[PDB]
Formats: sequence, structure tokens, C-alpha cells
Amino acid sequence: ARKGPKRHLKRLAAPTSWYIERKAYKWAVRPRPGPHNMRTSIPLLYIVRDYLGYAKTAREARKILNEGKFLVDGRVRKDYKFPVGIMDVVSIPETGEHYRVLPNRIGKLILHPISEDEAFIKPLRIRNKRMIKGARVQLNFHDGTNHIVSIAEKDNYFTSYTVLMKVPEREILEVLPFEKGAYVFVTQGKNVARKGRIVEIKRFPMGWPDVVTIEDEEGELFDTLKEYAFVVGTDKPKISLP
Amino acid sequence: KRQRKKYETPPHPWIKERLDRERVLMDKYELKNKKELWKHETQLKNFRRRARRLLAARGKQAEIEREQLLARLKRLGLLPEDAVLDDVLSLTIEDILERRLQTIVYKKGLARTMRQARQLIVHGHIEVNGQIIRSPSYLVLKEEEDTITYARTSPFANPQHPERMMIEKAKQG
Amino acid sequence: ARGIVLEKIAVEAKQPNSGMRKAVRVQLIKNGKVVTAFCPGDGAIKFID
Amino acid sequence: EIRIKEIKENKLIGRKEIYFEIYHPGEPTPSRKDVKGKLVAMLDLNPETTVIQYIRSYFGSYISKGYAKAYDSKERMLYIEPEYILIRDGLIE
Amino acid sequence: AIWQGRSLKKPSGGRIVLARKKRKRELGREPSNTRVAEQDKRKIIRTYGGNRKVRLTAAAYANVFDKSGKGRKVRIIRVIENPANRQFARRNIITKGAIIETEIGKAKVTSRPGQDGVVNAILL
RNA sequence: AUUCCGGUUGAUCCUGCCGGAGGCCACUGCUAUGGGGGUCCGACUAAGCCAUGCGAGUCAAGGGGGCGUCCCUUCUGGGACGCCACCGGCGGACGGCUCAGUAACACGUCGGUAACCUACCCUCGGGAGGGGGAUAACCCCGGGAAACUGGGGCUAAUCCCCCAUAGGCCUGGGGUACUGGAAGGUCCCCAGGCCGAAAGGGAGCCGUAAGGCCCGCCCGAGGAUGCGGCGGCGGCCGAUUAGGUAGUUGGUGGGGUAACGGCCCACCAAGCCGAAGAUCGGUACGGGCCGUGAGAGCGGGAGCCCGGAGAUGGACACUGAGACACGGGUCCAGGCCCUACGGGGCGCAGCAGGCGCGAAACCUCCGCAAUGCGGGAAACCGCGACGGGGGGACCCCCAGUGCCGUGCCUCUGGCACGGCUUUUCCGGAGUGUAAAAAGCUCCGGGAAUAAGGGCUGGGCAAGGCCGGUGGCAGCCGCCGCGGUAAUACCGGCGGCCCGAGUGGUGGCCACUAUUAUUGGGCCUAAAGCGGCCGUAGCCGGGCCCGUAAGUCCCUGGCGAAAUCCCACGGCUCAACCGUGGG
Repeated sequence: ARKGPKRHLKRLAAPTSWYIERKAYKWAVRPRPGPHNMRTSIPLLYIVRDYLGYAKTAREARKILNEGKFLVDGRVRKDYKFPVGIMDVVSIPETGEHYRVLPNRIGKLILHPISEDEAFIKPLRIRNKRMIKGARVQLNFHDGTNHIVSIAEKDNYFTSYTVLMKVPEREILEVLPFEKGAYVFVTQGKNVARKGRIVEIKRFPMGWPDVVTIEDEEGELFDTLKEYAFVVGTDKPKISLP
Repeated sequence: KRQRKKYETPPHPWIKERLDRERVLMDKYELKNKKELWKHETQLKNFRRRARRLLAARGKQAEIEREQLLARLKRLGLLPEDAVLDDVLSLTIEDILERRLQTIVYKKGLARTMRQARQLIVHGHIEVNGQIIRSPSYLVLKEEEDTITYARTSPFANPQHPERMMIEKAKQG
Repeated sequence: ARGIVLEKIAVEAKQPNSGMRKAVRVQLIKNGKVVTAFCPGDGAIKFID
Repeated sequence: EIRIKEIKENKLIGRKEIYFEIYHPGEPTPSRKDVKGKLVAMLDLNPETTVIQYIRSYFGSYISKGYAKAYDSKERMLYIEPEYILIRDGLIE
Repeated sequence: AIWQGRSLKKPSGGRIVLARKKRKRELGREPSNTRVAEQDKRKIIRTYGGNRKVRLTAAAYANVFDKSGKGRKVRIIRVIENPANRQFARRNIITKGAIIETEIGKAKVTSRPGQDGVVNAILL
């Protein structure tokens, strides 16, 4: 039987979100732990070799990553197992090419191209708030990152809010709160890749999460859980959202 | 997981009536073995199964599959372009047998005889849409039916080849 | 199965059929039991010994 | 006769990837040297910095696909390319 | 092997066979049996995932905490009563909840010495 | 696609069973399987034994030595490359292999962990002070047949250690801000005690030095990878196994665990399970799926993916973040290999192969590459993972073994003449090897060069004459044939089915409304009890008021992939694969 951690991943076992030819070869690059969850990310090696076609074989992708000619949210990352998740900005300054990873209507992930001025803003979903000794508030984001603020600024934030972050230097720009009427992009569920406006809340006790009701651009009404309601704007989207 | 046979054996393979019907469908179209004929029956069969499944089926996806069924049947050239889901039932084995490439080449007059057409096909002297197909059992779409010509490098493409004029006069005669 | 013949035995058919059918008593290597084994084919038992 | 369908430029690698079709109706499939010599002509490339990946000749077809690769410097070619493809085209003994 | 594994008999009493051998994670350690003495003797134990557990084998001093909240690091004379087991009070063995006699008086222990390594108590 | 037919009588109807007729899986005869393209092979026996080679490493940018060479300078000595092995960081707990064990919270799904852990990863806040010590390699020296191994000098590390403070832990009192429905925890103060950090670094640019880039060390807090244990429901057979359990069930209070928990201990009490099948026995890895069938349904779990478990049987421990650890260690049992006999060491349910078993399953091959893993930031390295190839009537798709005109017959098929393609072979050129081959792809000379297996009385309609045998030899799935004229035996000829296949046996579903819910029978053939009563259970009068458990409709999450169906696209179409839909 198994006596410790897994170090491989059979291709057939790959997550459902990856555009990968499942019957090509046996294995797949097991992602290493990182910002996002297993469900909602992909190794950048597939992004380079496959989604961009820049490298055909893997060896040349090792080399191009070693040259550090990429900027994932304003940081060169040579770790080919790095997981690139939702709302992260892939930037190639050499070609001036900027894309943002977004989920598709089918639930897979895709690179939406974006302009340069958009490239340094990133929205972080405030996953939780934890106090650290010395009374320093710490916001844990949806992408395995943390930021520190003061006690007097704790009222400003709440869990599940969105924070548009100047990622290349880690500076808070604005905070999109939650109340009725916010523009929202859905991350998971059969309502994936849906953009609409918040209508109503649904409080359920007993560990049953909160459910929002979203109206679509034309007015169709549907429902989805809290944690999938990624707020991007209060009235209109602040980013080019397919 | 195993790859299963695509055709079906007769339930009783020694009925005189069915045996003779198979024989008279064999001699005319000149197929090699009963595998081919049973296969050609089989695609008809599951077309009918699809028709029956979708006729009773409700819901939008049923409509989508129905439209795709009609569309591909038309694209095959098996049905008139204004057909409905009804007349698909009344198809016959012969209807598919005309759509065989081997039949089509004979009906284009390029061959005096069935087996001659088959031999030319397997010998790669017949091209479709600029591409050579070596399977006389290949099924031809409607849209392709006018692109069937001699293979360009083949001598039979040459009008003066010693095997062209008897074909030609047989077509004329 | 694979076995060793130990003896040739003929058998009278069942009436109203009449005739003599040859066979051999065979000890079986797999488990050791002894069982009769009919020999088919006309003029064939000569080739079993 | 060679006719191109698409030429792409990997600025990250500094490389030109080109896909082309060889019409050779009634002709044997051409070698690597001849296709290289013809291809380098109209594209204005240094033949020593250009290599050909594959020339796939399909069944029952007179059009054979070909995929070729052109660098801008010797050392990127030496550092990125596997050795065996260079050996095939003769750029390494 | 001190095995803190599964029970071997069903709630109905059906005797369960062992389907698999014992694993490293499902076994405990020996009972510490803290005892009174003139000095404090301690031992560090490597545990699951590289953590450490400190274990006391001799006890000499205690932390008696006032109802107000102050603390006093005093010496231990003897154990008065051990409600957990009668054998332990006789043998001068200290565990949580034991009532012990010190220079201040009677103190009920509210710390586990086998894991904390220190004895904390509340006077009565 | 919802099919029947032969067999009980002098003749008929019925019941009932058997045989034919189809597919899948094993074994096997004959016959070739020529050609190609996508897939399988100790799957039920010995989880029996095994010679053998290979299958697991990488880093000298952490460290310090030695050896060789180059170059320059040579008292010295620097730098370049390679080797040596060591310290040491990481890996060797994943991957490969099998189904013995297990009737189990082993498994499937749905929830809870607030009752846990987490090395390599990401991010926010902070830190790297002082001091000390260690011995390999090498030089002197030895045993034994060996394994293996002694002793003196000797050296540095991010090797080891002490202290400094953060910080880790536990408790009493007092407040309060936060996740959250809440809990308790988290936040802060006071109080008491225990434990208790690091590591800098090779090269290079600028810089006199420093200082900026690169890699790396440590604390707090999360996230995330992997995991642990908790629960509801689901899913075999035996009643010629009816009572079972002894910490066995719960309560008090504690030990032990990373963690809750009788898990364990002490005391208390008598509980827990059973006819809705306890206990005991037989039997078996569970699931996605697979074979057959019109479908209800019936069966099966080997190849692929998930979870489970195991290394000759058993038992046990170190190091580790992770093991009681296939190619680490110790003992017993049992088997075996080497030896001046003091003692040693072995272990293919890894790849390839042998012995054994048996009806029954392959080459002691080539590369580290395409994919992917560990290491090294980088080059790259290794891998019997994997990828290629090798043998095999393993599965599915395609394909022919001649075509045409004339004349004669056996006019159905063949025969003779004339012409025609060259299904192979030979040569050249592409992929491709991450090398040749892979015969794949295009061109040139060119045979017309690969067709057999079964059946021929009827059920199966399915195909008829002549010789030999003469109740013998013989034939047969069932009925049935043969004692002189055999359309049923053997031979010849003829003919019929299928076709690179065909035949025989065994196993499974259909046939079978011969398991019957859909949907079977019990007056005379199998079967309504020799009678009545009545408990659980099952079925239950009408109307009115209420609930809304069942029932139905809408909507959130979820039930992985591969597989099933469909359109389009790619390999010549197809098998296979991709995108989209179900």
C-alpha cells in the first residue's frame, strides 16, 4: 500500500479543467502546491508548451523558463510546476503579450488577452481574516497569499470581498465590498463564466453555505453559492470579462 | 475495454428466403464476403434505431439529435433534401448500396464491369477530391459525387491508354 | 487433460443398437483418477497402446 | 514546387517556424538538401542557421507537408536544438 | 507494541479478524508515571511529524495559582488522594486532578504532567 | 431489434424436460493467416522455487582535502578541466509487481474534523549576536579463503554543541476585537513554570574596502500538496448454524496518541446485538465497468483508472516529515549458496530468462528521447518508469490472391486467343531512430505470385450419383442409420455454407412465461395442505378538519477521468484521437 506522498500523476487522472490530450502519453506534470487549489489552476508548462505553442517539446520549455522570459503577476517564476490559477495575469514583456486566466462556460480555463494598463491590477478574494499577535490583522486571499493591515482598518474589510491589488509591488488600490447590486463573475458551478448582478441573499444554517441570486445582463435570474460569486464591479465590470 | 465487431450475424443463417435474397444482392453489386453485406445492413439498422429513438423522444436535445440525423442523411445523399423524419424508415439496403464508391464508379461509366471497377479502385487509379481512396466499400457523400476522376499519375487518366477506349465505347454503345 | 493409457477395453453398444466400440482406461496425471476414454474413428484403436 | 501556408515568429526564442506544402505529383519524395536549397532562396535566410524538422508524405497524396525552423544566431540553435536533428541535416558530424 | 488501534470485537460481539498489519501511527507510548522526588527529571520525545513532547519522570516543585491569579513556585511534599486510581496515591504518583499536599496546603492539579512537563494546581 | 423447430401415441391434443439455432471468454485440430493500420499475452492451478544481468540516484555554486594534466608565473602559488572518495542537502516511503489475506466504515456516494499532522511549495511580518568542539580522504600498519575490519598522526564545512533573545508549550485571574449560526479558539494585560533559532555561500559586474544583483538558512501566521482517523446510506450464500457478547456495553476520573475515541487503566452499573437473520460457517478485494438479451433482467470483476492490501509465514526496532521500509536492519520457523570451518549470505508477487505446475501465456533486445520523476538555480545526468522494437491463428478496421474484348462449352462457371493493373520482390528518396529498423510514405524493373475449413437423412432445408463394407467394421448435439439393393458407414465424383478463416470441448446470457414484479402452475400430469384459532407482518369502509413523511414540479451543489450515444474535424475513409452536445 502507499507509504507516503504521491510524486507522479497519470494523464488520465488530470483535472477536468485542463485542455490536454488525455490519451497521448501516460503521465502528466503533477502540480506542486502553490497559490490556488488543485481544482482551479494548471502548471504553466502547459501554458507555454500548449496554450501558446511557443515550445513544442518539454526540454525547450525548461530552457525558456530558465531564461526567465515570463512574468506571472509581475514575478519571474522558473518553477515549471508552479500553479497558475484564477485572475492571475501572465505577462510576456518581450512580446508585450498580456493575458488573464478565466474559467470557461464549460468550466475549463482560458487565456483572455488584456491590455497593458490592466496587467498590474489583480483581484483577490478575501478568503478569511485572522489576527496575529501584536494585534495585526491578516487577510488570507483566495490564492494562498496574505496581507497585513492595522486594527483601525479592520472595519474596512470583510470575508469574500474583492481587493483590486497592484500586484507587481503589492499595494492595495480599491476594495469592492458586498451588498445588493454588485456586478459579479462566477468562478465554478454550472453557472461558470456568467456575469451578472447580485439580487438577493439566502442565509442557511447548519453548514449550508450562503447562496446569492444573480440576474444576467438581459435579466434572467439564477442562483449560485457564496464562494463562487467573484465580485469584479459594483455597477460595471472593472476588467474585460469574456 | 474491447473493440467490438461493427456488423451482425443473421439470427438463423440457413433460411432459404434470406439466403437467396442475400445472393441476389451479392451477385449484382459483387461484394467479396458476407461481412460487407451484413455491415451494409448494419448501418441501415442503427439509422432506423436512431429514427425510432428520436421519433418518440422529447426535450430540446431530442430535437437537436433529430436535426443532426436528418442533416447527415441528406449530406450522404441518401434522402431528398426536403425529407422529414418519416421517410428515413422506408430506406432499403439498395439505397446504401448505390452510395458505395464501387457502385458510383460503375454508374459513372468508368468501368464496364463491377469487378473491373473494384480492381481499378484497389489499384489506386481512382481519385476523389484530389485524393486517392483504395477502399471500394467507402461511402461517398453527395457533395463529393462530382469530383470522382481518374488518378492523375495513373495511365488510365490518359485517354490513349490501351484500356480506356473499350470502356468509352461501352459507355457510348 | 493429459493422461496415460492403462488398458484397451471394448464395449457392447446399447440395444437395439448392436456393435463393439473400442476405448481405453486412462489414469490422469492431474489427479490420478482412472476413467474410460472412447476412441473415435474407424480402425483407430490400433494407434493407441 | 513549394508553397507556404504560415510563418510564425517566436520572439521569445527569436525563431521563425514555417509550414509548407511540396507538390511533387509523379515525383519521388524530395531529400532534405534539395528542399533546403530551394526553400532558403525566396525566404532570405542563412542556410547554416536553418533546419528542417519533418517532411511527412501522406498516403495516396502528391502533397507532402514540411515543417522548417530558422534561427537568427548560431548559438541559440546550438543551445536549444537537440543534437540528432543537427546530425541528420549534417550540421554536426 | 502499545497499539491504540481498532477494537477487535463488534458492538454485537462478533469477533473481527485483522485484515491488515499495524501501522506506525496507531501506537502509543508507555505511561509516564510522574513521581515525587527532590529534583525534576525530564525527557524529550520525538513524535509524529517531528514535533516534541516533554515528559516528566520526577517531580519536586509545583505551580500553585491563587484564586486571584498570582502564581507561586513551591515544593511538593506528598500526594493526598488520587481519584483516578487508588494504586497511584500510595506509590506517590501524580496525574491531573490529583490532590497534593504542599507547604501552602491542599492543591488540586489542573495540568497533565505527562504532556506538559510541569505541574500546575489550584489551592483549596 | 419482442421469431421458433426435432423428440412421448396405432393416430391426436396437453404438460414437462432435453437437443438444435446466436454471441462473448479460455484450451485445442486443420489450414493459411501473404499486406497494412489502431489494441492484449502465467488472468484458474505453485502469493511454488530461482543461476543470472539490469531495475536508484544526483549535487565539488554548501565544504575541505588528495591525484592527473594545461597555461601562465615557477621559492610560493593562482586559475581551466577531469578523477577520487568523504562530510553533507535532497531522493531511495513515489514510481514497478500481484489479488494470497480480508464479509471489514476494506469499498461507492454524501457530510464532519472546531478533535490532527504536514518535508519539498506560495504569500504577509521578523531574524541571521557571541563562543566552543568534532573526524573522514591521506601517510605508517594488519588479519583472514572471505565477508568485514583494527590502530597512530592529520585536516574543514550550511558537520555538531553552549550561551544571548525572539519564539514553542502549560496553567490561574482579568478584560475585550475577530472567523462563525454558535461553540471554543483566536486578540490583549497580569501571574507561575518548562522548553528554546538560524547559515551563510561559489562565481561574476561596478566598487579600495563596503554596498547593489544570484542562491541559500531560521521564527510567527496562513493557504495549498499528501494524510489520519468520525459518521449516514448502498451493496453475497447457508436455519440440517437460535441465541450471542466479558472491556462485552455505558457512566465517573484519569494515562497514552499528532489527534477525538475502552484506545488503555481504576471504580461504578448491567448493559450491547438477535426473527427486518445476531453468532458461527462457506464464499469474495470494492467501484467506474464487462458479456448477453427487445427490454424488465441475468450473470462476471482478469486487461485500463480510483480506493484497499501485501513482499517466504510470523514477530520486532533504528533513521526519517512521511516505514515497521520489494532491490534498509534483527529474531523465530522453514528452504537454500560459499568456506583453511572459526563463520558468513542469500530471497525475481520488479524487467528479461530458467526449474516446477499444468491444457494453458513471449526476447536472458535498443535509447534516456517524446512524457515524466529526483538531483543540480544552469548545462546535464539515471531509470527494464517510459519509449522503440522481438515472438504470438489476443481484439477491432481496411485489402486483395487478377481485369477487360472475342469464340466454345461444363451457357450459373470454366475453357482458348489478344490486350491491361503489377495486390509481392529489387533499387532510389523522405519520416525516423529521439542510432538502424520500424516497411509507414513517393518513384523506377515486374508473378498474374498466398485459399482453405467444414457439411451433404431430418431439427436445422442445405447440398446427389457411383464403388467397398453387410448386425462386423462402423456413424451420430437430439431423432435415428447399417443383418446384401445403405440417398445417413468408408472412398470417388458432384454439390452446399463460410472465408483468412473453419472445426472440437468447456464456461456464461438468450432460447425460458423451465423462476414468472412486468409474467408462471397447484380437481384429473409436479403441487391448496386432514381441520380450526391467533401474534408480528401484509391488505383494509365512507365523509369532514389539519399536517405535508411519502408522491410530483422548479431550482444550488455533487455523483472524477476513460468508457456509452451523436455532429464536425485529423490520420486516404474506418478502427483511434480532438472540439462540441447528451
